[PDB]
Amino acid sequence: TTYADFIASGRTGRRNAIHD
Amino acid sequence: GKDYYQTLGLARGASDEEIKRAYRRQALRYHPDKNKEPGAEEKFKEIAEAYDVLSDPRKREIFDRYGEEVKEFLAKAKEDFLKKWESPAQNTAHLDQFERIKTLGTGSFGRVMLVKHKETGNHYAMKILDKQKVVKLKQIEHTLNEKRILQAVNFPFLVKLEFSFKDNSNLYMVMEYVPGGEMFSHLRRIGRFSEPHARFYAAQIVLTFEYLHSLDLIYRDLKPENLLIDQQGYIQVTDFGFAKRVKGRTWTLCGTPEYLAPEIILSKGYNKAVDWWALGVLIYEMAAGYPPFFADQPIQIYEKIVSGKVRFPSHFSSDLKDLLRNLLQVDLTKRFGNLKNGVNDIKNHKWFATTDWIAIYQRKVEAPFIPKFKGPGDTSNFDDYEEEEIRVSINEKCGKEFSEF
Ligand SMILES: NCCNC(=O)C1=CN(c2ncnc3[nH]ccc23)CCS1
Repeated sequence: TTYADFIASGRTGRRNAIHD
Repeated sequence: GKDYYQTLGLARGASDEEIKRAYRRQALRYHPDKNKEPGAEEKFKEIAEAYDVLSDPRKREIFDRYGEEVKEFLAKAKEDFLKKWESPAQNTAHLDQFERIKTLGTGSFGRVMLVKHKETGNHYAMKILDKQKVVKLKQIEHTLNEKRILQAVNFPFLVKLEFSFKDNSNLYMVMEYVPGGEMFSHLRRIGRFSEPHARFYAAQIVLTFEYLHSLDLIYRDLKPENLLIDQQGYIQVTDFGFAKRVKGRTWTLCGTPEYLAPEIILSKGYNKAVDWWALGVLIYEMAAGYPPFFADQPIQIYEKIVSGKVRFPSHFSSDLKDLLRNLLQVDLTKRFGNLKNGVNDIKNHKWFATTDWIAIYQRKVEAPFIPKFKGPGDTSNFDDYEEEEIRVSINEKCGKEFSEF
């Protein structure tokens, strides 16, 4: 569900990491 | 994995007449004519299963044997880890020895490059990190843990750290060069992994997490970007930037938003259970082709995660949804891998009953997908990157905060 929403989210490429 | 003695509630090496006494006891507790709570019926068959084995003296023989062997494998693994843990490898090479070819990927830490050692003639993969982008993060710590841990661990699915050294501008980690590409690229290209396809990958992670947890190590950054496919089509975990050795609870907020377990997002502390949460996300993203929790921006991903409302696609078997429902559990007293039966709850799940655990470890199962090997040192299962030359300054930067390397 919402695969086209996944593409619209802009978070489909290699995701960077949080480090806090 | 099955733990027959715990089902009956007895110590190993109990007397066969206490095995009989234990069985008739637990059998009365979960009897269908006596207890009707929905879980009792399957603990009843599991109590019968434990007795069928422990009373047949030749089957208690095979089971007691496979157990001491596990005890020795865990004790020899732990032995290997601690000696290399406290006696780590340093300055085992120098950049002059390696000829740089192609950038295989680029990350916030630094670059990973295909290199050929000139003497040995072998190909390796070098991770270059700039001490000046990392002394700023204040996560010198996370990169020190990555060196100490990667040297000192051994498993068919962890990548092997052959050489490590440092110069004035950077730190270097040379590693076995996995050529099949990142799972990330394959998954995105296809869009989806088939359920049997995902199960294969999932199983090696359960085995790796079992290993790594047995050593009191949390891995803390499971994602397809961090999983590489070797030539036998199997999995090489390749990024340990966030792995820490932990007793009790730890508190750093780190890893990758989509894969952060709820308890990390909340100021509450956390432990190895977060890697089991991540596995559920990993299985989900492989089967669906998208993670269970996205949004334009991390804060709204954190919000979707803590809600614990998941939606599954129309495909997705019933056992898949039951497994993720147990992995993606906000309740730490209900999430598989954290319960009394530990990894067995995952190993013995209905979505896995078709998977030969030992054959996975010995890599004797045929892999649902083998990459096209094009000859030693091909880089075409990797994307092409803009090549930035290595600069070393006249002066050694951050010589102190990276004393241990
Ligand atoms: N999110 C950061 C995690 N990414 C990585 O570690 C990468 C490693 N790459 C490797 N390619 C081939 N062989 C290899 N051996 C060890 C690493 C390695 C590809 C580039 S990205």
